[PDB]
Amino acid sequence: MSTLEQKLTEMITAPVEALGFELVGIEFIRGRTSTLRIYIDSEDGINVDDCADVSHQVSAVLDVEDPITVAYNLEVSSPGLDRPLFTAEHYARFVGEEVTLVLRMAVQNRRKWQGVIKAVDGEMITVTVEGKDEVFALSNIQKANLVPHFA
Amino acid sequence: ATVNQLVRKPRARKVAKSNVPALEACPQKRGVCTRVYTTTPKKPNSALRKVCRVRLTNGFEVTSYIGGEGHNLQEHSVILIRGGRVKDLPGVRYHTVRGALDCSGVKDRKQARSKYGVKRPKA
Amino acid sequence: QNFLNDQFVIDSIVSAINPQKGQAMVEIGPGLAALTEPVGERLDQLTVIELDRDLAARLQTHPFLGPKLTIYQQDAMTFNFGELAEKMGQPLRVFGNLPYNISTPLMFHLFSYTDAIADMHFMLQKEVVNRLVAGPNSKAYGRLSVMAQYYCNVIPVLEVPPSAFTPPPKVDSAVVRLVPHATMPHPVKDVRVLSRITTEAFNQRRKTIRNSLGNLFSVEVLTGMGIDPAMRAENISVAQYCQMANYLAENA
RNA sequence: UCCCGGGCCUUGUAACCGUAGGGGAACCUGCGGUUGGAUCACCUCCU
RNA sequence: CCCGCAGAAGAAGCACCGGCUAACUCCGUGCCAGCAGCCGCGGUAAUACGGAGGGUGCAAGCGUUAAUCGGAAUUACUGGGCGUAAAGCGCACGCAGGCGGUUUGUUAAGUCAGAUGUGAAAUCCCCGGGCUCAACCUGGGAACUGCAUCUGAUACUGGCAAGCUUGAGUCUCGUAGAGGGGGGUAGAAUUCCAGGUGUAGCGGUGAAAUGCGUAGAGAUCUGGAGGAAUACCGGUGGCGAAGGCGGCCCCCUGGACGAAGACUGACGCUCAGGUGCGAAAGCGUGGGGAGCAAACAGGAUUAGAUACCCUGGUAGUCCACGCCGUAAACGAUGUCGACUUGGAGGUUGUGCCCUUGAGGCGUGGCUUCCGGAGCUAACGCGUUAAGUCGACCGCCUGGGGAGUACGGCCGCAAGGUUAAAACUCAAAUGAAUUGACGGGGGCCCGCACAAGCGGUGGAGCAUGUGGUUUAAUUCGAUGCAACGCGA
RNA sequence: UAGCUAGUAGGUGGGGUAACGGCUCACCUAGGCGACGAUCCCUAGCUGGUCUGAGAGGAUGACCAGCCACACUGGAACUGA
Ligand SMILES: [Mg+2]
Ligand SMILES: [Mg+2]
Ligand SMILES: [Mg+2]
Ligand SMILES: [Mg+2]
Ligand SMILES: [Mg+2]
Ligand SMILES: [Mg+2]
Ligand SMILES: [Mg+2]
Ligand SMILES: [Mg+2]
Ligand SMILES: [Mg+2]
Ligand SMILES: [Mg+2]
Ligand SMILES: [Mg+2]
Ligand SMILES: [Mg+2]
Ligand SMILES: [Mg+2]
Ligand SMILES: [Mg+2]
Ligand SMILES: [Mg+2]
Ligand SMILES: [Mg+2]
Repeated sequence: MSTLEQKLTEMITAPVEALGFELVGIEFIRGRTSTLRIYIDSEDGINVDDCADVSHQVSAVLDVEDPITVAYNLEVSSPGLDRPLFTAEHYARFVGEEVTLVLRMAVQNRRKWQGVIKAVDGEMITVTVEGKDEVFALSNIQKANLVPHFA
Repeated sequence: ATVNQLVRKPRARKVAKSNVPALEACPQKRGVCTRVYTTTPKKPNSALRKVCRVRLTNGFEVTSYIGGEGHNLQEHSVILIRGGRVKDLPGVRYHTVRGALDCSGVKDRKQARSKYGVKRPKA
Repeated sequence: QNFLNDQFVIDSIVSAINPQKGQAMVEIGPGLAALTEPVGERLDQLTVIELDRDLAARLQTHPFLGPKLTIYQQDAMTFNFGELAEKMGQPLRVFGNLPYNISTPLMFHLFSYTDAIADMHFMLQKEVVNRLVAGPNSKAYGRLSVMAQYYCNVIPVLEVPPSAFTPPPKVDSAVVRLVPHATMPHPVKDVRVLSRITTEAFNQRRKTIRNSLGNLFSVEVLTGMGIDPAMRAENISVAQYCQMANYLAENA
């Protein structure tokens, strides 16, 4: 879930890349507040302080040209010790590694999963789901997380 | 009502939980920062809040507030936490301790410094 | 009347629709530009009906959209979707949002075109959607949900808070998708027999079906079909309802 | 009487309960009971 | 432990300073973000942020967290509530349980008094002693609320025995009443059928349409059918546990109140479980179906209309026999008993006086509205208490989550019933005060209108403003309440 | 968490202990227990005391003293006062 996800990505990319940091994930939730959650990483490291910097920057540079501001707040984050992940290249870094997935397809042989990444296709994640193996499209998934082994 | 009712059923004085239960009445607890992040509170609210998801030795994982200035603090790092409520934030009932086991003192600060984990200036 | 307001759920709906060429797509009720634009964008070209001729002018004159769609300006319940399925080369994807008094009619008109429609994708109010997908043994079940589940497989897509709408209602609402069965899992001799069996039953839903469908069939017919006549109308699956429909039709 | 402001006393201004059913809505309808028959609220101070 | 020696020599920090809460001002700072127990602090000074000076507190410590009790009477034994804030079971009967008038004897269980044994020491407390003091240690006492046993005491309570008539209750005679159950029956009324007379309309709405009629409708007369309900009396009125009960007559039948005695002899009250009654809706089985009418169907209306309108219409509504078991089933007010200013009615007995007939003195019962005291958060309640109190029962313990989950029970099914918690919030709530209310509604007022006069609005031109144009057309005023205006 | 229980409850007789006793065994009776909460499940060693509290209460049982239970886990039994 996001507004104008590419526009948002580029408006966020400008302070992220000005700081030399890297984007990972963008996600929004709608509820008691409605709020935007940014996953950033930099392999030298992301401290709380690096989040503080990029967050004060986006809190200015997005707000002043917001396409929407309903109930709004945001956070910026390191992607966790169990990490959310979003693209073929992400799963490809992590072939052989345990994962959980939830999908836009919602059907028996349940499209809610625990998996170990088997291989990556250009359109799909192939994965050792339930100790079986199966494959799910990058478009037919909707959210995924990696090394859920770490609590 | 009647004494006869009170002997038939005595006064049920209520129980109450620890409002900070993931301590199990330990005065502090240790954990690891499963993720760390910084939030604006609201649309006009500029005061960034610094917050961590942290898993304790007892296998609970909970939110805790990061008071004061920045740190090394990053996901493989480890933290001591204690009771304390951020009144404006939802459910944030645990403060991280300044000058704890993986945690720096606020080097600059000259006031209240025994809160902020920082030693007397070396003059 | 309502149309959506917030980009997060607009984008969620238009992305969940997955609108691309290789699909015979047609909007109905394009409404506010904000939710018709992303679907008219992702489809290289798109068909649409608007009921209103003034909004049809607003959108047909919009250079994002008029050059990128083919546009129709009439009550969709007049509209010959079976010919549009021929003109679009394959059975249609029909989708959008509306003031929805017309909703009950929409479903019947869509079902008049179960051959000509590949799928339907629409926003609707919480109670009618939960009814439409309701399991046979529930108070949410009943005659219209029976006919819907007879014609199509039916699937909730996502659910939306009331503050999301431009005039925000009091009422939460969900987008739902549904699929005319490629072959009917419940083959039926006629649908009018279903429609009247279900209305008689649900017009009498508090009494035993001996005192509902047994006003027409005998108890020995019902038990002969394997059905206990002492049940209530809201115990009864669409399977045995279509079995009753076939029994009515073939014994008449 | 009216037409314009004022000064002045001051109101032509349904909710639910139980239950049963419809069902774009909050909702609509039937039965019978109750009356609890409507509003909404901003710029500082010591003896 | 004492003694000698030198030298201030070797030895102070930590919180906080807006209020609660002792203790404040400069500085920056910009809502950068910090600050935080709570209330909350802040942009241009911030006594609340960060820094400085200054101050307050506590001190070899000082702060933070956690945890228990406190505060919290906030489970209310002491020491709380339940009309509306949370809370009186929809109602009743009744078992267990609790509680129980009055007089005399008896008992002595409770109870009281005294004794005796016991209640480990330490701890606690008091009074002492000892460490230089203190902490600490220690003598002696007190304390150990208790338990057991013995001994008395006999008011009260309990037991036992005896009575008593005031509570309770039976009887005799009346009285009022939609109390209930059962069975007949009547006059209106609607619809329907059968004619009869008759003829172009009817019907419906805002208007329409759907509808009905030339096969005669509609209308109106007669005759018949059938189901339902009781115009009026009828009431601020009666009966009923409550739910409820209304044409009339009969049949069975419940309760109540008064009268005047007579009789029993405390037989009483309350009531967990239990049992039964219990509107409306719905269900079960079999009838009935006039009128009405969820659903449904069709015509209209509307931006849409699912509504509101209309023409139809099933279930249902009715009946017998089962079930459900809920209602704002509310006096939102548990049951029973005693007491405590008045006043105006209503209704229904009764006594005495009636001069009769009206009257007028009384005197029960029921019931309505005022209102004193008192009570109450206030509203209000007020001898039919929400006053003053006694016995028992029911129920509540912040707001949501939620009367929701789950389990059990119950139900034909609906559902009922009993009933959480996580989780989440700093409220949620009752009454009442003052503005908005406002939509007004009325009182009204003035060259406001009306009644007059003279204008302005057309002409030319003076003059302002605007527009436009210019190198510049300086600038300000721009509906009253700017525009011959600053000038 | 509503019913519980067959050496169960009681009896006789035999056996058994240092001692009484279903302690146990034969027979015999049909008891015994529980809404004055048995049964069942969770949680806990107990107490003098300790902390708090104006008190009543509430909390609690570290240290010290008394009692209890346990000794790698689960079974027994020898010896001895
Ligand atoms: Mg009633
Ligand atoms: Mg002060
Ligand atoms: Mg109270
Ligand atoms: Mg209340
Ligand atoms: Mg009551
Ligand atoms: Mg007595
Ligand atoms: Mg006596
Ligand atoms: Mg019936
Ligand atoms: Mg009925
Ligand atoms: Mg329930
Ligand atoms: Mg002129
Ligand atoms: Mg100027
Ligand atoms: Mg000016
Ligand atoms: Mg002038
Ligand atoms: Mg023996
Ligand atoms: Mg106290």
